[PDB]
Amino acid sequence: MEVTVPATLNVLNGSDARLPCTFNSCYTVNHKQFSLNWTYQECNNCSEEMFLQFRMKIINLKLERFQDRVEFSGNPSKYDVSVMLRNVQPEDEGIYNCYIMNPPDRHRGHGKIHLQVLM
Amino acid sequence: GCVEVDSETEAVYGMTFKILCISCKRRSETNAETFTEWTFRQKGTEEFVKILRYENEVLQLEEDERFEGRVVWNGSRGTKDLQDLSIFITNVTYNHSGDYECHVYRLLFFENYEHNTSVVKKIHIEVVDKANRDMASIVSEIMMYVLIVVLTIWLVAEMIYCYKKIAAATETA
Amino acid sequence: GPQSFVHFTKQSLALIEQRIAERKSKEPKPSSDLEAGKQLPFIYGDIPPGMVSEPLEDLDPYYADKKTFIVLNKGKTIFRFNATPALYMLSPFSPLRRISIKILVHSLFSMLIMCTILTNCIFMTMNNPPDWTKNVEYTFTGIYTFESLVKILARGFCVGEFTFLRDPWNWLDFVVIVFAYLTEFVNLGNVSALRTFRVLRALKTISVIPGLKTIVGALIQSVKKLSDVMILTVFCLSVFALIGLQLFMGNLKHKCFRNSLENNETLESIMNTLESEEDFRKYFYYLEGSKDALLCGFSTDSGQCPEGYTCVKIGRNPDYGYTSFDTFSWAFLALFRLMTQDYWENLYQQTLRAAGKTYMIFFVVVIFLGSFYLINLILAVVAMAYKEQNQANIEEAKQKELEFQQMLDPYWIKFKKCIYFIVMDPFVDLAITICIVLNTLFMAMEHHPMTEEFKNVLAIGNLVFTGIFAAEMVLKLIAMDPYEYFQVGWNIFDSLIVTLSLVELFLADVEGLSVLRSFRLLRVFKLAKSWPTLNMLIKIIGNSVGALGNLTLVLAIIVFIFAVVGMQLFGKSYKECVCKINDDCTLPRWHMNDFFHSFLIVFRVLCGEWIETMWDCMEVAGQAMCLIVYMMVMVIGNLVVLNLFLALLLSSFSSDNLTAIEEDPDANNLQIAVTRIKKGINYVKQTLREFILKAFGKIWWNIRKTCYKIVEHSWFESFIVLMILLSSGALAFEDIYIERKKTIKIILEYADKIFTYIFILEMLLKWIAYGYKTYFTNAWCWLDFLIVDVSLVTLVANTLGYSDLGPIKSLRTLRALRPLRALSRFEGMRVVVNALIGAIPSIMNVLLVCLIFWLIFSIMGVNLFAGKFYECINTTDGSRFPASQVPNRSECFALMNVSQNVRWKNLKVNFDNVGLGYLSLLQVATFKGWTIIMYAAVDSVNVDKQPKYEYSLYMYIYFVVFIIFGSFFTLNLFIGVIIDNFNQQKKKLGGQDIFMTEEQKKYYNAMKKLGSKKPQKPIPRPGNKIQGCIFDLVTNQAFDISIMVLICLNMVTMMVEKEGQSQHMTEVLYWINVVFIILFTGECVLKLISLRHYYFTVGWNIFDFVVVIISIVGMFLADLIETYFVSPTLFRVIRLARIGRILRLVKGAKGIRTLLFALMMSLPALFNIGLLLFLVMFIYAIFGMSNFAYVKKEDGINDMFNFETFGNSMICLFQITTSAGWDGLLAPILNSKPPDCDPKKVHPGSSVEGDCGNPSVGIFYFVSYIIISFLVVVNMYIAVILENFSVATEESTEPLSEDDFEMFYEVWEKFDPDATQFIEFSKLSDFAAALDPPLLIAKPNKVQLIAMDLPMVSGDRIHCLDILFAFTKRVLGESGEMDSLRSQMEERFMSANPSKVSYEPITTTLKRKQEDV
Ligand SMILES: CC(C)CCC[C@@H](C)[C@H]1CC[C@H]2[C@@H]3CC=C4C[C@@H](OC(=O)CCC(=O)O)CC[C@]4(C)[C@H]3CC[C@]12C
Ligand SMILES: NC(=O)OC[C@@H]1N=C(N)N2CCC(O)(O)[C@@]23N=C(N)N[C@@H]13
Ligand SMILES: *[C@@H]1O[C@H](CO)[C@@H](O)[C@H](O)[C@H]1NC(C)=O
Ligand SMILES: *[C@@H]1O[C@H](CO)[C@@H](O)[C@H](O)[C@H]1NC(C)=O
Repeated sequence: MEVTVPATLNVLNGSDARLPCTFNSCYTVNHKQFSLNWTYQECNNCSEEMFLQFRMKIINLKLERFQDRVEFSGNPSKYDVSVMLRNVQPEDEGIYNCYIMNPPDRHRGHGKIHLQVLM
Repeated sequence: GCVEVDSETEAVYGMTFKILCISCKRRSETNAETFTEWTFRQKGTEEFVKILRYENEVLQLEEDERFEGRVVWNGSRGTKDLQDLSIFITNVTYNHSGDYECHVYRLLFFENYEHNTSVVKKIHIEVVDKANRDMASIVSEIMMYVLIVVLTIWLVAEMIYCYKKIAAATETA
Repeated sequence: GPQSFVHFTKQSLALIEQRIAERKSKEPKPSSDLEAGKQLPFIYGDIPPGMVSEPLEDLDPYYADKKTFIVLNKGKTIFRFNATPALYMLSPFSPLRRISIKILVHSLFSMLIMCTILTNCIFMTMNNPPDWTKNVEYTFTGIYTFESLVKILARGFCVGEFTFLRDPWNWLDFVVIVFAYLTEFVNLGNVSALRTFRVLRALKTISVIPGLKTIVGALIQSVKKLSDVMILTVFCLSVFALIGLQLFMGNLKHKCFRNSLENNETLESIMNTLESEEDFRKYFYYLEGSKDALLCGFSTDSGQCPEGYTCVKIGRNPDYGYTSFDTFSWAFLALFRLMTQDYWENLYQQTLRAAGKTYMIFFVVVIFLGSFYLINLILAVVAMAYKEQNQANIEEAKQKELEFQQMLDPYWIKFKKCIYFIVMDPFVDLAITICIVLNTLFMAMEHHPMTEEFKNVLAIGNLVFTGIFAAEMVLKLIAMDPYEYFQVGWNIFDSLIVTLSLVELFLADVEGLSVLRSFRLLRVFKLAKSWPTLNMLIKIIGNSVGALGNLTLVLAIIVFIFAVVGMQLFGKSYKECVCKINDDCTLPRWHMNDFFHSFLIVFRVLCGEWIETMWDCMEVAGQAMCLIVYMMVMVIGNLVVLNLFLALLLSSFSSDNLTAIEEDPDANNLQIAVTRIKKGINYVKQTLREFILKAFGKIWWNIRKTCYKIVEHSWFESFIVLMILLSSGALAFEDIYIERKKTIKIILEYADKIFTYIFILEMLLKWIAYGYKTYFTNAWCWLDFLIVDVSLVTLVANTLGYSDLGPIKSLRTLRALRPLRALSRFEGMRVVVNALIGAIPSIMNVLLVCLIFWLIFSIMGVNLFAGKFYECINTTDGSRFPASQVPNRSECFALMNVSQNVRWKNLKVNFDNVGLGYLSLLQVATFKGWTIIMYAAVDSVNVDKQPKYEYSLYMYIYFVVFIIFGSFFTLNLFIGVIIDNFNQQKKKLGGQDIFMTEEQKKYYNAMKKLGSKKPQKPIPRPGNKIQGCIFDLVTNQAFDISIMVLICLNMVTMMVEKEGQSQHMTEVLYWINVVFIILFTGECVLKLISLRHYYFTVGWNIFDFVVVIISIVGMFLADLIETYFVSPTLFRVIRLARIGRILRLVKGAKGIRTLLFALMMSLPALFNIGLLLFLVMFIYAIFGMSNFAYVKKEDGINDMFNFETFGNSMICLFQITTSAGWDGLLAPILNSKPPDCDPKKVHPGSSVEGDCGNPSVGIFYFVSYIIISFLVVVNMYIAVILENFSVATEESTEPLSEDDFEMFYEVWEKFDPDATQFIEFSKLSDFAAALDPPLLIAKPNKVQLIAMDLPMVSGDRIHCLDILFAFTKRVLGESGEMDSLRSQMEERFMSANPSKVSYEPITTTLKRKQEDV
């Protein structure tokens, strides 16, 4: 599955960071079966923390590390699964992953963004 | 394929008679679990008494004396999807004259659907003492002799006419 | 100037310049044999070795003035350049340009480009390539750019008449280069769409390979001639699409919806909340294993929902929704599918099931008048274009060759010789030819369920034959010198084959070519002494790769191009969007993901199957992109296929082959040996006779005369025809519902009794009238005799004795032949039958060749797929078990032991022996049933092994090769010879038509003239001032053209009606139609006032007047219909009236009017054929409905399509008349043993037992039927159309000038003052000297005046009309109109001068002069 994300995303501290993610799946998005997991790891060999998941509906896990700054910013039926991180902080630097399953499409999609926080 | 034929309506005394009751399904490829019950209102009375019920390949006969013995199943065998529900009388007597009712109860089995249907067929049975030839055959035979004779006569007449004309014109010269 | 060789120098350039300067200061074509690209004429001799590949001065004088310079190759081809320095930089002397143009004109340069083009073509067929492919494609674009650079630098690009961009092929080349570079540097998202273009490098083959460009030009000319036919086709498809969209709008959305609904649910909520096949199966009624819901209907003759369901219009159309009549576009698609006859039987069945059976009429009309009439029209136009083109080329070739002729104005050698004798013996060769036949007939006894001893028998026999043939090959090689041996083609043929046999005997473990020995009987064509049919076929295949080798090559090229394009466009999609066209989420049988499968799909489209694969494509890749690619393949590919077919047909079967026939000087061993052995056998016969003889009443004549009168009369004949029709109907009444029709049963019995009596009486009368000789040396009388005999036999046995118990209950089935007594009665059928009988002897002569060809292919098939079509399937699902669970047959038997309803079954139609091999090939050749056999083939593993998916994938090659040689070539030969035979029958009977009676010819001659008659009568102008102007209006060309617009506008108004449109658009489209009705009625009224009564004189003005009325009542009536009565079915059929406003569109077209005219000329003949076809269908229906009425219903045989009634059977028979789905009907008949059929199944209401079929009868039925249909409908429709079309496009010759006859008369009065119409022969010599041209005859007149054979009346006098005829015939020539003009000229004279006594001729001027000399 083709997943389009910026490999590196550079955002100023305090600004809003939209993490763009779209995916080219031919099959129509069935909200009763579509799956999205947005995880976050500090490093390639570090632990992933799921922070948002679309299982039937948008589920924001409200991880303490993000406070209430995570928002969904996509539209699954339009093949957009982007998220928004409001008022970015230096600790938000790291790796963010968009996982995508669009049954009955066989292949799972994976986008990986390296978010860097500028002064 | 199944074909709904109607029963005959006249049975000869003392002989055997088969009563026809056929009810085909609308689409032959479906599954069913049909069972049937017969009732009979004897001429001179007004009510139908149940006489027999045929379910699960066993025919249970009522306690009637008019039909005690004298009747055997002659329908479909060993299927449970019964499409011909005919019965057969042996040793017909005068008491077996009147109306018959062939209640067919079918249960069609569909994908997620179970449709309990029912049909009724009315048959009128008259017991005569000796067979009567049907008027159709009689008039057909008669007309089939009339036509033969009239064709032969027309042909022979025209032939004699033509032959006279020919014999005339022959020695005219 | 044979020594015209002069290096184009600076001096020559200056001379050319001064020539041009002196011409431009004062202000023909070049010789076509001088033009560049030709070959250098021999007239100039050889080249000076210093001039070849060097700038020379232009030879053709037409360029002698202009600035050019030509260069000549070492193969004597011409290369005409321009002298201006290219880009104002490189003079023709610039060493760069010198050496460049030197390189350009070279053979190796072209061969290099051909090599690299083919290599790039090979590299394009990789679905996913590695990166070093990137490197080599860099190499490819480098080579292309380099050679293009040499061209642009050598020739010139900025300035000149012979420059680079001054040729379309260099346009193509440059386009390729620029696309390559631009995409290589900057790129977009859809990189596949970009790379798709690089396949034009394959098109560059046309440019580089010699000869092709001429072929492409020929194809483009052929297309240019296909102009009116395409318009007619689009117009007819549009009309039928409007009709269909009217009748069947929304019918295919009918579905069986369950009745009882739970939870207070409605249809609406349900349909809003369920989007999965599972749910629809829960709510609608699906036939098991199907993808679409079952279609139902509201009428009584449509589908039937099962009890508990009801018919409702909701949901989507079938076939993913691509099959419908809901909009104009979909209706157009469906009609196009019907025209090309692509799986049309399914559309037929669906529409009949959802609308009713009475709409069979729609499909009858469409097929014939659409499909059959248009294909033949296309065929005819292509054939005529090609024939004209070829004959033009050939007459030009005669002219050129004429011009060329005018320009000409020890002991080992001892036994070598003794062996030569033996090996050449006229008997040994015959022995070897019979040995070949014995060997093939030996191999043909190879069947699957074969005991081992049989196998060893066959092995040792094949070894014996190999020994024989190898020995004879060695003997030839030792007698005939090896070089002389390998000189002959058959020797090398047999050589290769026997060597391959030996090699495989070499235990080299090939086990694949041992079958190829079966190719050896083609040697029987040698000893076939040019068998009137065989050498024909061999020369077909020769012309294919020999003379016409430039066509097959083009076909291959375009097929390759399309395969690659399809792969590049749709492969990744096929892989990705896969679960949309296959539930198991694996690739379907026909995909486009790799080169081989895409090529197979393209090949399948050319064969004629393009609709199912197209539906699969439209789902994965979108509708528009897919439609365009398939239509281009369908249109272009079928065009080229048609071209190839017809080319060969005409080239190898017309006057061409019989012209220029040479004698063969070879005393064939066949004739020698057969004469020798005939003399021997006559000798031994004679000596055997020798040894045997040496050891040892007028009344009766009146009777016969009388019987002759009655049998001959007309009342008698008509009465007999009436009886025949009645008896045939009586046959038609006996279906499976005859039990409920009691009275009719008995009536028909006695009626049969009386019919038999009548016909026996007739027979006796004929006997007493004609007599036994005259009666029994007749052919029809034998037919009537046989029929009445079987009828009498059954009647007798049925009554006195055995009374229908033995095989009499099978003899009784021959009543179906009773309608055969009609053939003799009707002339329209006797003419067709006679022609077909005359053609018979040539048909059963190509049949032998076809059977030999198919025997070879069937032996090969039996050797490849003998018992490999078995499989272990799950009967409930119908699915093959995975070949990892059930590997071989024993395992399947263990599963049968344990589990239930699994079955190790085998395809009904397989390759288990040569008998079924023939049947299997018949389905492949007709493309009806072929796919299942092909799938079974590409999955075979071994004799008792479970098949695996596409294990033996390349066995597709086997079917591809066969279809080409069998399905395509055999059709050629059959249509080829048959069509010729008809042309030989016409010539025999005087060139008349062989498909019309004598009463139809009269009608034909009249409507031919009454169609094509140029002269007309001008209409007078009305007197009145208020009527004058109106007349000035209606006559203008302005007036007619404007109306042609309002007709097209009306057409587009009908085209925007769709299914389920707003109430608004219904009301609007209604009011628009009203306005159009007003306007055309107004036109009619204006015409009737300008033309007071002359309006009803024109044939077209009448057709408009009818359409006016019809359209109006269509408005009022339909309004009244729906309001106080209700009948939607009628409502619709009455709205078909408005179509008549569109038909007027053919009033302005001129090509269309001509093409339709050819149709009207063809109805008399097609009607006769239509009769004969109908009688055959009727006879088959009776056989069917009395043999196949109780078959299983397993497939193709459904509740609605079966042989249970006369209606159903006739419906099935009409379907398979075009062979569509005949395999489906046959399939449920070929099962004769449990657990397939139950031979003791009881049917309620009848007394017949068992639903088994009779395979023997079954096969003969269908095979014979589809054969008879091909011979009639396909080959006569082609013959009929072909003749009319030609005469349709023909004009008439009437160039006479009235003033010329006036001058003829005005001069006649100067010699005949008394107007006696006669003149003296001495004055005849000056009468011809006083006429003006063209009637002028220059002195001496006496030399030409005698040769005209002028007749002379008493007194050496000559009549005027004879002089006029003799003078008119010289200026016009011997034309066909000349005698018809002579016919009318004499007739008008005989009616004007009844005194015949004065016009008797005594002698002619030739005979008179012969008396003098
Ligand atoms: C001149 C004769 C002898 C050969 C003609 C061959 C052509 C018919 C082949 C070669 C190139 C092929 C074309 C290659 C590219 C395209 C573009 C393609 O459209 C797209 O790719 C759109 C892509 C997008 O929109 O993103 C449609 C098929 C088409 C016309 C192909 C149609 C078939 C073509 C013209
Ligand atoms: N399976 C096969 O033979 O493929 C060819 C093509 N495809 C079908 N699904 N068909 C349904 C029945 C049939 O005859 O096989 C056929 N009907 C036509 N017109 N061609 C056939
Ligand atoms: C109609 O539907 C409603 C659902 O809101 C249901 O409560 C009610 O019982 C239904 N009525 C009947 C008669 O089924
Ligand atoms: C099981 O199958 C075998 C044949 O493979 C048969 O011989 C045996 O009797 C069967 N036994 C049972 C349990 O039916």
